[PDB]
Formats: sequence, C-alpha cells, structure tokens
Amino acid sequence: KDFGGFNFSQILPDPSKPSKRSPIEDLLFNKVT
Amino acid sequence: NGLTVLPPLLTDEMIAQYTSALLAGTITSGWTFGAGPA
Amino acid sequence: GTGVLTESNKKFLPFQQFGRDIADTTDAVRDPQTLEILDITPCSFGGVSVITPGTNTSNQVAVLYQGVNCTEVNVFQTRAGCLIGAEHVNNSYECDIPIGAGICASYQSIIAY
Amino acid sequence: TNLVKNKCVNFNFNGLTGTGVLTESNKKFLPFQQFGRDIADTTDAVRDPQTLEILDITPCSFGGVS
Amino acid sequence: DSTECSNLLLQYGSFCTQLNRALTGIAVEQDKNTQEVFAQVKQIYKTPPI
Amino acid sequence: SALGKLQNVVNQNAQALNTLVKQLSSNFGAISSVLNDILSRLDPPEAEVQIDRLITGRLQSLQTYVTQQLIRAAEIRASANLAATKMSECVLGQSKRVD
Amino acid sequence: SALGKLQNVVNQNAQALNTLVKQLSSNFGAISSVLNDILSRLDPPEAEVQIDRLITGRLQSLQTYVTQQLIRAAEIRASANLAATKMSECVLGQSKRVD
Amino acid sequence: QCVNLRTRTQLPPAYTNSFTRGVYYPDKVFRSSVLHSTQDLFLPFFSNVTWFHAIHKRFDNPVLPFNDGVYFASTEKSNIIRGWIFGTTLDSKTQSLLIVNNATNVVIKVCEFQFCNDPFLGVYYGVYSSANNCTFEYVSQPFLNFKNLREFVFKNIDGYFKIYSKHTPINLVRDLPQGFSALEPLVDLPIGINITRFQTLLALHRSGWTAGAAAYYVGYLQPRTFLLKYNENGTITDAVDCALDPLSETKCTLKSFTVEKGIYQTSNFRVQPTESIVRF
Ligand SMILES: *[C@@H]1O[C@H](CO)[C@@H](O[C@@H]2O[C@H](CO)[C@@H](O)[C@H](O)[C@H]2NC(C)=O)[C@H](O)[C@H]1NC(C)=O
Ligand SMILES: *[C@@H]1O[C@H](CO)[C@@H](O[C@@H]2O[C@H](CO)[C@@H](O)[C@H](O)[C@H]2NC(C)=O)[C@H](O)[C@H]1NC(C)=O
Ligand SMILES: *[C@@H]1O[C@H](CO)[C@@H](O)[C@H](O)[C@H]1NC(C)=O
Ligand SMILES: *[C@@H]1O[C@H](CO)[C@@H](O)[C@H](O)[C@H]1NC(C)=O
Ligand SMILES: *[C@@H]1O[C@H](CO)[C@@H](O)[C@H](O)[C@H]1NC(C)=O
Ligand SMILES: *[C@@H]1O[C@H](CO)[C@@H](O)[C@H](O)[C@H]1NC(C)=O
Ligand SMILES: *[C@@H]1O[C@H](CO)[C@@H](O)[C@H](O)[C@H]1NC(C)=O
Repeated sequence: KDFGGFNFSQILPDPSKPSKRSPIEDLLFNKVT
Repeated sequence: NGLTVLPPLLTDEMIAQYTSALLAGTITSGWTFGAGPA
Repeated sequence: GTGVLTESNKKFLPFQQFGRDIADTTDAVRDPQTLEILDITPCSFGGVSVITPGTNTSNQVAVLYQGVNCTEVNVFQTRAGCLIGAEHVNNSYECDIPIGAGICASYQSIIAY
Repeated sequence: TNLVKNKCVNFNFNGLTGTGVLTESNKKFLPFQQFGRDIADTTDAVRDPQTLEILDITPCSFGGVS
Repeated sequence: DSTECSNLLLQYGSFCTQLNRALTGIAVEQDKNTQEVFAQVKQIYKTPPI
Repeated sequence: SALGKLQNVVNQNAQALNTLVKQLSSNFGAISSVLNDILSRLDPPEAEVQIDRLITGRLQSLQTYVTQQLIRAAEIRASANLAATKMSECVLGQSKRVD
Repeated sequence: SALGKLQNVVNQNAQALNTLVKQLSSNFGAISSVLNDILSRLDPPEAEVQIDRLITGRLQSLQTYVTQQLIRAAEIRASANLAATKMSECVLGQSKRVD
Repeated sequence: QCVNLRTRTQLPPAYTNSFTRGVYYPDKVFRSSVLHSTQDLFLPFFSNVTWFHAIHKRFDNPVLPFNDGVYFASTEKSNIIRGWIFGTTLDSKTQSLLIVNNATNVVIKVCEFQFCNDPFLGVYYGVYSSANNCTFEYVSQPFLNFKNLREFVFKNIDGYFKIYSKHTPINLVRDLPQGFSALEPLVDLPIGINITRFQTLLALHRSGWTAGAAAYYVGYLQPRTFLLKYNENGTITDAVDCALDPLSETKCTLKSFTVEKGIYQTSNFRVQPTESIVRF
C-alpha cells in the first residue's frame, strides 16, 4: 500500500474481518438496526 | 371540519433574506462562496 | 350544530334564512325571532403538539396548540398557534426544534425564539 | 385427546383455536398467564391446560411457489 | 362531534393514524424542500453600500 | 400566464381541499349526509347502518385525497430537488451543462 | 443520527408491515375479527355478511399498504437513480458540478 | 347480632397521593420485552386517594359508593382487615356479596343478607342477622410498625367480579411507599349482580373494645389508557398514564418510554360547548 503517503485503510476491506468489509463499512452495518 | 393549514417554517421574509444572501455572495464573491470562504 | 355565533355584516334577502360558503357549510344564519344576521364560525380546532428535548436531558415539555389563539385555550402567541411553557426571548439562535412561522424552540428551561 | 408436538396441527386450547407447530418453549410464564403474544399481537406461546407446560406456536411453513 | 360515529370508526383500526402520518410526512417534506432549495449558505452576505 | 406553474400548484391544492369538503355533503347511499339528522331521526340499530355507510364513504374520500396529495408531494419534491440542483449549479457556479 | 436516512426506510417498512398485521385484529363493523368465531357462532346466511365485512376491511387495508408501498418505491427509485448518478460522476470521474 | 359502636372520635377523612400504584394486568396474556397500550378501568397516576385510619379512638368503617371499580390499599399488621361488604342497598330487599376471611379460610357468598349498621369481628386475648336466599357459595384458600402491604382491585364488568391482589413486604411507618408493583389477577367471580356500595370489615381486639393499628386507602378506577412495559421475564416493570401530562402523552403516542428531541403532534384540541341554544 505505497500510495505516496495516502492511507486508505479505513475504506479498503479489512482482511481480519470475516465479512471482508472496510472499518467504515463495518461501522455503518453495525449502526443500522 | 377538521381542516387546518400549518404555516411554513421559513417565512417569505426569511426566504427573501436567503435569496439576498445568495445574490450578495454571487455578486461580490463569484462562485467562491459556494465552495468555501467568500 | 355547534359553533361560535357572532354578529354579521352580511345583508340577507328577506326570503333567506341561512347562508352557505364555497364548501356548502352554513356560515351565516338569520335568527327567526329577531331578524339579525349571525356568522357561525366553527369552534376552534387545534393540533396539540408537545415540544421536548431528549428524556436523557430533561423532562420539561411545552405545548403548542396549532392555529389556536391564546385567549381561547409562559404563554406566547405565534402565527403557528399558542405556545404554553416556553419563555419567549429576543435573542436569535439556530433552529433546534421547529415550531413554524419563523419560530423555533430550544433547551438552555425551554425557550422559543 | 393426546398432545402431538413438532407437527403442523390444528390446536384448540381452552377455546383458542388455530393451526401451527407446537414445540417446547423456554419462556417461563408466570402462573396466572395462559397465552403469549409477540410485538404484532399474534399468539406465539401458549400453556397446555392439562399439564402446566409452555409451548411455542411456530406458524406452518407457508411459502411462494415460483 | 358525534361520539357514536367515533365509536363505530374505532372498529376500522388505524386508518386515521395512517392518514395523519402521511399528511404529517408531506407537511415536514415541504419545509425540507424549502430548506434544501434556499438555505444553501450558512453566512448572510451583504452587498456594499456603494 | 408567466407564473402559471406556481398557480397550478395553488389551484390544485385548493381544488383538492374543496372536493374533499364537498364529499361530506354526499350521503353515499344513506338516508342523509348529516350525522345529526340520523342521530335525531332513528334508533341506534338502524343508525349504525346509516353511519356505517357515511363512514365508509367519507373514509374512501379521505384516502383518495391523501393518495393524491402523496403523488403531488412526490412531484413537488422532484421539482424542489431540481430547483436545489439549479441553485447549486447555476447560481453558486458556472454550469457547462447545455440548457 | 448520522444514518437516519437508511433508518427511516427500515422503520417505515417495518411500521407498514406492523400496521398491516394489526389491521387483522379489527372487525370493521363485524361481530368479531376472527373468522373462526363468526363461522362457529352464526349460521352461513349471516356469517356470509360478517365475513364479507371482514373481507372488505382487510382488502381495503391491503390496497392501502400496496399503494403506500408503491409511492415509497417511487421515492426509493428516485434516490437510487441519484445514487447511481453520484456513483458514475463522483466516483468514476471528477465532477465540475457544484455541490 | 348487631352492636352499636358509640365511643368513636370525630375526625375528618385524610387524603394522600397515589404515586404510580394501582396498576394491574389487564389480561391473562404473557408479553415479553414489549410495550402494550391498553384501554381499561385504571387508577390515575398521582391521584387523590382517600385515607382511613384504625388507631387508638378511630374505627373507620363507612359505606362508600363502588363506582366503576375500587382500589383498596392496606398497610396492615396483625391482620385486622378481614373482608368486604358488596351490594346496592345492603339489606334483605336486594342480593349482596360477602367476602370474609376468618381464622381458617376465605368464604365468598352471594345471598340475601341482613347487614348490621356496624359490622365487625372480634379477637379475645356480629356482621349479619339473617341469610334467606343464597345463589352462589365459594370457599377458597386464604389470600393473606406496619409490615404488610396489601393491594386489591375490584371490578364489575359484564357480571364478572375481578379481584386483583398483590402482597408487598414494606417497612415504612406511616404513608404509602413509592415504587412500582403490578397487581396479579387473583380470582374472577361469576356473580352477575348489581353492586354500587361497599364497606370494609375490621376485627376488634378485646381484653370495652380496642381497635388494632391499621391503615387503608380507597381509590377509584377511571376509563383510561396505559402504556405498560413488559421485560424479558414478562413482568410489568413500568407504566405510562396517557392522560396525566403531555410528556407521558407523547410517550403513549410514540409507543416508547424514551422520547427524542423534537416536536411531536400528540392530540387534538376541541372547545367544548358550554350551553345548548334553541331558536324557534
Ligand atoms: C494507515 O492507517 C492505519 C490506521 O489509521 C494505521 O494503522 C495504525 O498503525 C499504528 C502504528 O503502526 C498503530 O499504533 C495503530 O493501532 C494502527 N491503527 C489501526 C486502526 O490499525 C497504519 O499504520 C497507516 N499506514 C499504513 C501504511 O497502513
Ligand atoms: C345501630 O344504629 C343504627 C343506626 O341508628 C340502628 O339502625 C336503626 O334501627 C332502628 C330500630 O328501631 C330503626 O328504626 C332505624 O330505621 C335504623 N336506622 C337505619 C338508618 O336503618 C341499629 O338498629 C343499631 N343497632 C342496634 C343493635 O340497636
Ligand atoms: C385531596 O382532596 C382534598 C379534599 O377532598 C383536598 O383538600 C386536598 O388538597 C386534595 N389533595 C390533592 C393532592 O389534590
Ligand atoms: C370460618 O367460616 C366458615 C364458613 O363461614 C366456617 O365453616 C368455619 O368454621 C369458620 N371458622 C372459624 C374459626 O370461625
Ligand atoms: C326469598 O326469601 C323470602 C324469605 O325468606 C321468601 O319469601 C322468597 O320466596 C325467597 N325468594 C326466592 C326467589 O327464593
Ligand atoms: C344498579 O343499582 C343502582 C343503584 O341502586 C341503580 O341506579 C341502577 O339502575 C342499577 N342497575 C341495574 C342494571 O339494575
Ligand atoms: C429475568 O430472570 C432471570 C432468571 O430467570 C434473571 O437472571 C434476570 O435477572 C431477570 N431479569 C430481570 C430484569 O429481573
């Protein structure tokens, strides 16, 4: 992830999560009930 | 007869004030006020 | 029927007893004993609305009677209706709870502005 | 008659009739209560009058055939 | 104002609540429409006197 | 006829309200359109039938009015979304979009 | 209240389904809201009338639900068309359109 | 046998606050973690309930109108209150209901009794004189510093007499404690009779006579709406009176105990007619 200092970890999919969602997407799915 | 008319939240004076603000912004500042500081 | 009777400025022809509006409701009537014309305004109908902040914040409420004059119900007369329980202030803030006709309510007691 | 569980049967419990699958329930009723309702006011839990046990009433498996 | 009519009307359920809810939604939607169209600036700009 | 678009909205709303109140004067097959006349002229066993006819007619009229208001509200919402887009793109900036 | 727009859609759909369920508990002028009670308490000549009242009430409820679902579907379709436009013009390119 | 009690001390009746008491289960239906809005004869929250004392010389056994229902609260020790008198005229002309709890069991009878003017029992350390035509008898298991709190709700609906009750262990000296306790349904009686008046039955202590220390409260049931909260275990833990204040009216309208910030249209306002005018 060498993008010249630009960080996209909060929007790219998280490999640690089984749902393969981004942290922002995971938060969005948790916040809607 | 059960019929009521609710007034609008923004009166005609405040809508006129909003249009005046938009006119003043587009006259004195161009399109700069719509994208950030005027 | 049921309605408020007021003195009327309308001039009925001598064969006429009552009067209808656009919606065919009786808005004027002639008294059969004393020949005078009376408007029949309907009794006041309002929508009762409760203005409150979150129950986590406070339990204070204000009551809005929509389209209702304050003489027929911290009492403030707005164009939207009569607002009871909100202190009217002369200061202007951003709209927090919309009341209508330029009036908004907030919690700081409940104020209306 | 005898009680049959885990099948879509027509149940008539104390004048309350319907069709459903009667399974064992983990809901512990208070002793004065007889029927059980969900949010939508449908009978989903019931008490057998002969033996004081709680039964869940699952609706029969209706579906759309496409 | 007929109480017998309202007693008979309660047998039909929540039709009246649905209609009031729809009209309330339209009423708040109109204010949202005006807010979206005209309130596009949070600063009240003024022209110069000259 | 310059401002016909606003006048049509005002006229449609007033006409819909006027028709909704006019529907109260219809008996919908009952003996009378007035509840007071039915309450004063009949016993409750037949009065329930007469008010039932008036209730179903008036409820149908109100449902029709609310449905028309919802459709008109959707049209006005589309027009308002277009107007907000024009306010953003024509007033607050210069638009390259043709027409 | 950040995600209120999605929550409103979820709440409206759930509330419409709940209202459609709760309309079954209304008798609509019949002696009971349960068809079994009417069929067990009355002979078929009068049970036909009571069942007819329940049928017309439930049919009106279902038509009301379908009509409001169609109106909400039109609103959601407009929002989805806007979202597809934003996907094409903001994500797949750089937009000169103001706001 | 009847005995006139002529040693009473004159005192006006007391009044106190109901707080959030008098709630009972409207039906026999279990509900779990849900909010239910119901229209029934309920006791209003924070209402003015009549307070009667039994202390030594006070012996409060009057006859009161039943109205549409009776909430009976009892701050009781040593079991002075034993039963109730239900009827319309309280004589042999009509048919009356008797509820008694003596030393062994509870007896419920619907008969034509000749009530005394001052009915009571007595314990050493006379409530009727005749019984002519009986139609219903029911013998049951016994229901029972102030140590016990007894809540009862009596209702006459469609010829059914509903008795709701709750036992509460309290340690408060004088007034009603502040809290929430929903009353379970205890017994439904198929009586089918008219009842418009009631009277409490006390017990004397003899060693003249002495009145044991007891206090009771009478509240009246009114047709209203409650929003009841049912927890996971299915007990009513909290309630909202929809006609008490606009905040609880909003809670009743939105079907929630928590209300977010905003304006919520809850009811409608109608001016009520003051007079009726005829012009002929
Ligand atoms: C990109 O951003 C993420 C999160 O904003 C960075 O991950 C953090 O790394 C530091 C030190 O490496 C840790 O102390 C934090 O706990 C991490 N946060 C999370 C949420 O994991 C990451 O280092 C940044 N850079 C790259 C190249 O990925
Ligand atoms: C206890 O007092 C009451 C009230 O005075 C007595 O009831 C009255 O009895 C007399 C008997 O001749 C009647 O004439 C009155 O009509 C009764 N009053 C009412 C209101 O009915 C009662 O008799 C007394 N008890 C005893 C045992 O003497
Ligand atoms: C209860 O009623 C009595 C008189 O009936 C009155 O004096 C008292 O103030 C009332 N209490 C309340 C709390 O209203
Ligand atoms: C209680 O009353 C019942 C019926 O009235 C009677 O059979 C029983 O003997 C009584 N017991 C005592 C202790 O008085
Ligand atoms: C009620 O009792 C009286 C006196 O005991 C008697 O004369 C009368 O016949 C009785 N009525 C009935 C219906 O039993
Ligand atoms: C019940 O009793 C009261 C008072 O005695 C009376 O006014 C009422 O009409 C009675 N009701 C019936 C149904 O007899
Ligand atoms: C519900 O019951 C369980 C045991 O049955 C208990 O652990 C839990 O605390 C109860 N919940 C409440 C709110 O009392």
